[PDB]
Amino acid sequence: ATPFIFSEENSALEYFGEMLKAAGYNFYGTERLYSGISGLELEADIFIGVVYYQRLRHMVSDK
Amino acid sequence: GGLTCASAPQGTLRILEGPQQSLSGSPLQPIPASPPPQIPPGLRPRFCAFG
Repeated sequence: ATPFIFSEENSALEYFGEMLKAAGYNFYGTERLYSGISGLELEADIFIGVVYYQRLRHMVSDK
Repeated sequence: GGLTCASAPQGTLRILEGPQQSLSGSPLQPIPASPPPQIPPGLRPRFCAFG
């Protein structure tokens, strides 16, 4: 994810959507979910992925 | 027998030592530009549906 490595001509979304479509998923990164409460396939297909979360040092236990 | 002022100098020479410029080649980088991130060949799907 180095800055300034992907231009307007070579886009990042194009690159990673091709990567995804090469794995059987869809270009735009949306997979369609079901509702865990009603059990029905939601009408909109959701955008899901893997992101890196940090946990901050500020906790309600200290404030 | 003493020292007296003589005629004013007619000119001055100032010497300095200087080397010269080479040709402009402008060789910017060993491996140049920002080389683009790219597709691994073939890849293949690493996942299948159930059924």
